[PDB]
Amino acid sequence: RRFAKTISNVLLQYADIVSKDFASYCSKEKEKVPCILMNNTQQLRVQLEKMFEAMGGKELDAEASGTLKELQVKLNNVLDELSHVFATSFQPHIEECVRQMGDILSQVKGTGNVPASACSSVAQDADNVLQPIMDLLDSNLTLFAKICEKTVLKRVLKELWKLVMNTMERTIVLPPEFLSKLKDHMVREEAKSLTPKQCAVVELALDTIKQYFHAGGVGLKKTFLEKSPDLQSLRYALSLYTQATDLLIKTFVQTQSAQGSGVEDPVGEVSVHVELFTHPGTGEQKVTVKVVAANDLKWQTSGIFRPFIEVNIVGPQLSDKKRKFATKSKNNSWAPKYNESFQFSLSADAGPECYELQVCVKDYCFAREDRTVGLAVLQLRELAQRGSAACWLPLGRRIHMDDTGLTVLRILSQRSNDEVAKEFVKLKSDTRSAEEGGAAPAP
Amino acid sequence: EFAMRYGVESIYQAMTHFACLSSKYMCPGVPAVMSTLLANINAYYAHTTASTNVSASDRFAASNFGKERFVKLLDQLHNSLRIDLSMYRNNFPASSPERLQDLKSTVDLLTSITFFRMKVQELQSPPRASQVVKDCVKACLNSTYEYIFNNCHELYGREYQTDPAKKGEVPPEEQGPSIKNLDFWSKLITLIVSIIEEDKNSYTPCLNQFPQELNVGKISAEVMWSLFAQDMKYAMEEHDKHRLCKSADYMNLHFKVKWLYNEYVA
Repeated sequence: RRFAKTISNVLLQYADIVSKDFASYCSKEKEKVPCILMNNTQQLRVQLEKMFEAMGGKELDAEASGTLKELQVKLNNVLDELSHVFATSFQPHIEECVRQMGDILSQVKGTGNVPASACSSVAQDADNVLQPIMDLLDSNLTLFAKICEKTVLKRVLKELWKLVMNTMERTIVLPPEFLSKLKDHMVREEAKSLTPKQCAVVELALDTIKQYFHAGGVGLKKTFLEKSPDLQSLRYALSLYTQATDLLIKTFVQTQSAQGSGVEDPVGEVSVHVELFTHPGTGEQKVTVKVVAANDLKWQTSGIFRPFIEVNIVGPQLSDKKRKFATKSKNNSWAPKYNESFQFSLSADAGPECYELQVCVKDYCFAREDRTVGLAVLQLRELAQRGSAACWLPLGRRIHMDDTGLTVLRILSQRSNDEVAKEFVKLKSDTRSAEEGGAAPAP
Repeated sequence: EFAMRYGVESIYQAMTHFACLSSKYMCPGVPAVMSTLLANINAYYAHTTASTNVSASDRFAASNFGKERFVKLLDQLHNSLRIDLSMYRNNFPASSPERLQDLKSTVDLLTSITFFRMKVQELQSPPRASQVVKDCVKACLNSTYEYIFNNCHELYGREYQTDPAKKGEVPPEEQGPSIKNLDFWSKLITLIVSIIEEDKNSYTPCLNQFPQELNVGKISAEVMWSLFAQDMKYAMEEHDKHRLCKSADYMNLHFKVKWLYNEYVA
């Protein structure tokens, strides 16, 4: 016990002295020194296991053993931290690289109708795209594979792999400026999607990076790399960029689950009674929507208010179907009753959980434009249990979204000739024309 | 030929083979065979020759298998059946009709054992099969309740959620109760419904042996509501202290609970 403390104190004090200087050695001229310090650390772990076993291993006293097991886990963690601190000094270079990989990939587009330097083979474009990072990787990974002990190397490589995957995801696949250029209002450009050719090229650059990080078994196992959540996330974002309009729309309804649990800063409310009929005549689904009334409409307007309620169904396979209904209008009435019953058809195939009603109140305005007063979403997953529901839907100013709703939306907006996508994008991109009671909601 | 050459009576052979089958009772169809076999072993000792002035239990004490041995055998088996029935959902998944038939025949065997205790052993108060099973069902329902109550989001995500991005592993404290949101309870209700329906639909028809004493859908609804109601009551008390969710949300929850109650419990 007395001696295990000695060991612990000395070896942690070593680990600490190293850890404290470690970052100062992580500069580009001394790459070996961090590797050596990591190897020292790891050599402590190895020599400590020897010493633990020399201290009788399993036959050591329980508190001495506990002390040394503690010490070994702490030292393991020091090595993980050092490996992270080391991998982190490469992050700016990996970001610069991946931005350059992005500058190169911007020149590749949907190249079946573009010149042979960009309808250059999927392989050659992947190699060009990769060149900034492969100058980094080949040299460094081959140096580390030498000078790092195999435990040190694997830890360094995991921290570098993650860093590359995440950097590529952020910098290439989901660049924040594509909020600006077709999620957002900033430019009437088609943004240009990741085109099938740039989806390829990237998927091949990634298989090459994976092979690089695998390094024929000298690096990370193919199994770690394939199961990598970093890679899986990157693949997911990529998969979205080619996905069909209905599948994007289904994905939106299935993912935007939170568009059905309380609008924040409401602009009124709508009483609906809704009857899902798994249509007793067909086994399709039909959705009866009795629009009973609206109430508390924040729209004391500069004129004759003439509210009516648009009801829209949303979900997959609606091109052939009446997506929209509206109530009659009511003059000068912030609490207009309607008692009007509509009947959407869903698809036969997609279940009610693939669909949502979107209920919109609008002021009827000839000569002008019919102003959106507010919007509410009802998820038909709820009705899949309820069968029929009376509910007072609070009305919002805009529909509230996650990254995947906003990603699907910026993807669908690039399909700027698909009429279903156009109407979907238009429909989700409908917000309360602010005035007579206010502009921006809460989520 | 061994038995006929060496005078081994057919009932001994049967009680022996029943003892063999009692080890393999989990295996498909075996509970039906065992139930049948035991109804025959029963019918043999119970009914054969009224001209005797000897009780069925004493005539069974004249068994060359050994009365004791068979009594113990049946008790061990009865216990093994009790155990497996105490996880009947897991051990006899509704996704396998044949396992539902094995469940049915597992109960039919338990009945045949209880009936053998009543008729052959002439026991004055054997643990009533319907009750034994009802307890097993309760035990399973408790474990089911725990399971769903620990796995709520995974289960709900998968089975009902129309956006695939919401199907996954939301935190254990949300696959369980939250003070910040009611959504666990909503989801739990739908899972409770799914379980009660599975019990109503699959397990109640499966377990129709005691229709006047055992309805699995009723017992499921009662236990699941009870467990839920205690938990919900504590949870609502807790929400009443914190009031973090909105009035409307508790109203919606109230509508759902009202509906749940009125649909299955009222």
